[PDB]
Amino acid sequence: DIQLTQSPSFLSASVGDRVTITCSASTSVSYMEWYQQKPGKAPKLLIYTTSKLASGVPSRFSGSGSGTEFTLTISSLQPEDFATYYCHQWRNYPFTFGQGTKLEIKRAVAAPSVFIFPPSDEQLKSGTASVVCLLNNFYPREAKVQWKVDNALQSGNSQESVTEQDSKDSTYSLSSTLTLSKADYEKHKVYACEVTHQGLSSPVTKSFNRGE
Amino acid sequence: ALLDELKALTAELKVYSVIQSQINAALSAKQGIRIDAGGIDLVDPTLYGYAVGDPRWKDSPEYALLSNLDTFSGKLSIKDFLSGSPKQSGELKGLSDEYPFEKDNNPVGNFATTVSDRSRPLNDKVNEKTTLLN
Amino acid sequence: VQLVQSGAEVKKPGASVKVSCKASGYSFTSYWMHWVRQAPGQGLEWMGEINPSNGRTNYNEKFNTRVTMTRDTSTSTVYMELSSLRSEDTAVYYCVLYGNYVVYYTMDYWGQGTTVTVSSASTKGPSVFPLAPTAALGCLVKDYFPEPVTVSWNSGALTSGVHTFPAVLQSSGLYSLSSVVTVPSSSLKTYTCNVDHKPSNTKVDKRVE
Repeated sequence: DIQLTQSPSFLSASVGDRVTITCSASTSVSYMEWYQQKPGKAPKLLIYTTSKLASGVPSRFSGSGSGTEFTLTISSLQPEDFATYYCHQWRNYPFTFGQGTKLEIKRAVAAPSVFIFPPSDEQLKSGTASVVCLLNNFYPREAKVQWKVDNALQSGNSQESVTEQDSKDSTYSLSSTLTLSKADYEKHKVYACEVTHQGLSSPVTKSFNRGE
Repeated sequence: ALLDELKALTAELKVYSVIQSQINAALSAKQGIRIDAGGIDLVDPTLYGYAVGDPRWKDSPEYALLSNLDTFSGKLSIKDFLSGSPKQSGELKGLSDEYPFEKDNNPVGNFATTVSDRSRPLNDKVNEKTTLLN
Repeated sequence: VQLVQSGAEVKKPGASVKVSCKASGYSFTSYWMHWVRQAPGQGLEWMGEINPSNGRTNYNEKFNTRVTMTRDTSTSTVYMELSSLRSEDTAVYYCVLYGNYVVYYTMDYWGQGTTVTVSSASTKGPSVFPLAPTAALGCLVKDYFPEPVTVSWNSGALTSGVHTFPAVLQSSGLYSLSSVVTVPSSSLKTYTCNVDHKPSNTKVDKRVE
């Protein structure tokens, strides 16, 4: 197999920037192909035979390289180019893809606004309690959430996910859910999520007491 | 310089002869010929004198030529070769995916002369480079 | 050129799935057809190829004992069957026309994709719970299978400041998703989340307070 390793894996830039993404093959290959991919859509061919533009692709995109080193260059990024880019070779079985390069928009730091939500009474009726913590509109993307129940760190009972970068303000948002059984929930008083992020001089805690 | 050119040129001509062979066999049986996915695969060691599994195959100039064509994807149709680059004889463009037998002005026959006309200069060079070493 | 794939499927582990890809707009038997898949949050993987003129195939060694590609030339359709399914086979599957075709025509073509979900879970509609305390509010769309679920707010009229998060897969085998909206506190006006989980015919409107 020919492994394709892209660098960087993640890249931030601004509209108007010129960017270059590199694809390095573990052995020489005759040509490279390049795809763009947006959420919930099939990959879109941009460049084929190393340097040719696919029908209708803007002249902003170009490709080059040879041997083990191939490049995709976008000169003057437009808002629509922020996406994931993959290199791909169809010359050697099995055909292989790069791991992908995700391109995000640069932005000023923004601290998350944090909210906590107690389980609804309707859910408690069912034998399970979910406590939710929302980290809203932050930048950059990296953020840490810790759940504390009566000031004890929780393990193995929470899951989180993060939104795609917002189309208008370029921020991210995160939602974390703590799930306990009802009986377990009713054995503790203080429910808290503790947030750490670059935009915050110190961690923010949002909490509530089950009785109130 | 000269000696290496003769090797690559001769390998390219060999692929042309394999193609001519297929066409001739079609003309002999009064059959059309497919040069797309339904025709032969030119990436086949046995077409060039190699046993299947012979590791020498991947080091051959035949393989070097075929495997570096823009139209190569682990496999190569006759059309992929004729229209592919890079090769010394350039690219034949606008070919049909198949050529049917007809009694009048046979397409297979016209295809045959199209291919032989394209390989003729290549053959001349090979003869002439061979001719200045004996 | 169009490549039209069959609709989303759900399968238990050990079972098999058969996805179809109906081709038009080009000489069907003249080019190899490929299959490529993509698991959630992951990259792309080539599965194998089939020559529609003769039924010949070449598979990625990773799938070689589990995958079967066939075609019907009369209907210009290719099938991909994947057997002994495991949860790692949960992915979007694409039929693709590329390779040498792109040299000739300067573009490739992909089908719209088919989502296949493999799980010991069974189809189930979510419970929709309110998320209640600039303020934030939302809906917890919990314990459904399979994906997807759609959430709107106020029948689609409220889009600004809405965030609908990617679902997470719980240890139960069921998915859970939150959708929130932030508003000025003084608004606390009417807020309703509309949830639709097509696979289970669960369509729900939850007023959040």
